[PDB]
Formats: sequence, structure tokens, C-alpha cells
Amino acid sequence: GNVDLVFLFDGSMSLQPDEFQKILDFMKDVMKKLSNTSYQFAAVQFSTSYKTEFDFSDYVKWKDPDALLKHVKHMLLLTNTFGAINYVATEVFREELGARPDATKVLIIITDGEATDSGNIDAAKDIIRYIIGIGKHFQTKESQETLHKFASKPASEFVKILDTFEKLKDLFTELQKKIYVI
Amino acid sequence: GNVDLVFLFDGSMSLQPDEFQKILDFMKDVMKKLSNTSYQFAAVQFSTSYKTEFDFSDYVKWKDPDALLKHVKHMLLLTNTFGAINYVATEVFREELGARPDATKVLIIITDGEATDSGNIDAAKDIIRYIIGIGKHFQTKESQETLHKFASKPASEFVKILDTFEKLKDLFTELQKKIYVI
Ligand SMILES: O=C(/C=C/c1ccc(Sc2ccccc2OC[C@H]2CC[C@@H](C(=O)O)CC2)c(C(F)(F)F)c1C(F)(F)F)N1CCOCC1
Ligand SMILES: O=C(/C=C/c1ccc(Sc2ccccc2OC[C@H]2CC[C@@H](C(=O)O)CC2)c(C(F)(F)F)c1C(F)(F)F)N1CCOCC1
Repeated sequence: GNVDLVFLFDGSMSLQPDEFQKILDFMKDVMKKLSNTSYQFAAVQFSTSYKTEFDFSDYVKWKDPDALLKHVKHMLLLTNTFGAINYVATEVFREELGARPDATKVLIIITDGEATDSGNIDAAKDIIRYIIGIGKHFQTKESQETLHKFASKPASEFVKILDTFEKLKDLFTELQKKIYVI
Repeated sequence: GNVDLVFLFDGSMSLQPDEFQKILDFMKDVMKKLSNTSYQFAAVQFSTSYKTEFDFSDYVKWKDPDALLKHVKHMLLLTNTFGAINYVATEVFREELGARPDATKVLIIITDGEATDSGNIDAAKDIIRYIIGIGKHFQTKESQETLHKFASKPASEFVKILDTFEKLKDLFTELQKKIYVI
């Protein structure tokens, strides 16, 4: 039925300007494609700290991804993935910020680095979690494995390793082939 | 996996010019929303006779509903629904027209009247059939019932009756809420 979806995007220092924008363009592509549906969106940038760039209430008032993401500034710091998953779950998935109690919860994590913090993601056990690991930092099997503990299972379904930020376009192509009425 | 979908739309004399236009506009609204997906479309006008206005191969090459339908002329005759469905099954879902033999076949039938011919639609048994009945001709339970034999079962899932042609907007709104990735 209803799907409240949060994009949790990396704003670490490793990300070049163009790579950071390709993340934004990807999220905007998706949101545009799925306007006027049972989907509701929010977005949070995570580096060292966390910022709700816009929440569910904001999406419903605007329904305009371009406008909604126009204040994003690249944090340019670390990659605190654990703290960021917990921040989404405790501070973003809230009825007080437009979330629908009924809805299927989905989290899309987009990163170019291994996490710099630690802990657990117990607060997010009730959320379907996908993670996109992009670039050279994820060349090895071991690097790719570290990303599993953040995502739902199996990794074959919920973990996607992309070789470049151009490949975000290919992923948008792939997903659209999975868009169906019903 | 792939979905091959035909719009089989009514061009009977009973349709006023604006009503005919609104069917054309509904079809374009749907296709535009499902662009760049696993859906490929064909459109076929039926009254007394039948015409393929564009085929699947036209859609793949142009991906432009506006242009693909720009040359439709309202037939202004009868409503031979039986022969029309039969024309779709045997003449439209063909490699020659860009049909993928392995795909899921969908037929959307849009009509404002009861069928003027008879016979059977046994040739369309492999096709998932939806029928939209529009207007005052479908005021009675009885008249809406006459459409059941053309649609997949049950009628509650595959038959929709609309009071007016303006209500095509409302069906467009409803259907988009049923759009999902997966
Ligand atoms: O809405 C979704 C998921 C959407 C979704 C999922 C992943 C993703 S991205 C993703 C991340 C990790 C692995 C795969 C992924 O997608 C592969 C494609 C093709 C395969 C599909 C599948 O595994 O069924 C997924 C898409 C997205 C995204 F990113 F587009 F935004 C989206 C988004 F675009 F929609 F948001 N549902 C419904 C609830 O159940 C889960 C799927
Ligand atoms: O692609 C489709 C059907 C789409 C489709 C279906 C009906 C319809 S129109 C329709 C006609 C008769 C009854 C209902 C109908 O829609 C209810 C909505 C909401 C309920 C949904 C559901 O019961 O799953 C269907 C849509 C359409 C249409 F018209 F938009 F073009 C479309 C179209 F827009 F997509 F083409 N699939 C996926 C494969 O399995 C069959 C359904």
C-alpha cells in the first residue's frame, strides 16, 4: 500500500563535486518518476553529522524534488553510517514529520565509503533497507561485505555495488524496468 | 516480465468529439507515465471496422504518445467489440507489429456502448483483459453486465464503469497510486 521512502545520502569528503551531484540527480530522477503515487519521500544527508534536507510533510507540501533539494550543501567530512541509520529511524520516520503509521518503510542508503562510526541498527529493524556502494573504495570483496550489516537480506537483493557514479544512470534504467501498475 | 499492452478504444458515432478526445488523452497520460519501463504499447481504434493507429514497433522507435496518435480520425460508426478483440488477439499481438512473443499480454478496452456484433473471444484467452465502460449507456446493472464476457474474471477487478468522460482523470489518479517499483 503506502510507502514512505527516505534517501540517506553520503556527503563525505571523498566525494568529488560531480559525484555528489550524480547522487542528487539520481534521487531526483526517482522522485520524479514516482510522483503522484502511494510513495512519500524524505532526504537526509550524512557525513560526520546528519541533516534532514526535507521531511515527509515537506514532500507533500511541495511534490517538487528540484525545489526540495535546492538548499543542500556538501558537508565534506566523515561517513558516520551507523549514527545516520539511527537518525533516520528515530528522527525522520515520525508521524510528527508526516510519516504514515500504516506505510511500508523503505531506506535507500547511498555511500562511497566504509562507515567511520560503529554500534548497531536495531532501531531500524522494521525498515526495508537498500544500500548503494559506489566507486573504487568498494573494489574488494571485503569492502563490499562491510556494507551488508546495514541492509536487509539477502545482499543479492538489497546491496548494490556500482563501479562509477555514471552507473547511477544505468541503475535508474534498471529500476524503471521494474515499475508496474500493480 | 515484459508487458505488451494494447489500448482498444471505441470510435462509435455515439461519442461526441470531446469524449473521443478524452479517451485519447487518457491513453497518452498512461503511456507517458510508464515511459522507459518494461511496458510497450499499441493502440487500435474499433467501430464497425478496426484500425491499428500505431503498433509496438512505432512506440519503441518514437516513444512519443502525442505524435503517435496525432493522426487519429474518429470512425463514427458502430461498436463491434467481438471482432475488435478478435482483431487484437490475431492481428495485433504479432512479431510483425513489435510484439515480444514471451511477454505478458494486456488489453485495455475503452467503450461507451454495448457490442453490435456477436460470437466468441476464445482467441484472446491468453490475454489479461480490462474493460472501461463510460457514460449514460451504462446506467443499468444489466448494461454493465454485458461487458463481463469481454474482461478477465472477476468483473470486480477487470471491469470499471465511469459516469462521465471527465472521470477518466479520476481513474488516472487512482491507477498511479497502484504504481510501484517491483
Ligand atoms: O519501493 C520499493 C523499492 C524501491 C527501490 C528499491 C531499490 C532502489 S536502489 C537499489 C539499492 C540496492 C539494490 C538494488 C536497488 O535497486 C535495483 C532495482 C532493480 C531491482 C529491484 C528489486 O530488488 O526488486 C529494485 C530496484 C531504489 C532506488 F534506488 F531506485 F531508489 C528504489 C526506489 F527507487 F524505489 F526508491 N519496494 C516496495 C517495497 O518493497 C521493496 C521494494
Ligand atoms: O500493467 C498492468 C495493468 C495495467 C492497467 C490495469 C487497468 C487499467 S484500467 C482499469 C480497467 C478496468 C478495471 C480497473 C482498471 O484499473 C484499476 C487500477 C487500480 C487497480 C489495479 C489493479 O486491480 O491491480 C489496476 C489499475 C489500466 C489503464 F486503464 F490505466 F490503462 C492499466 C494500465 F494503465 F496500466 F494500462 N498489469 C501488470 C500485469 O498484470 C496485469 C496488471
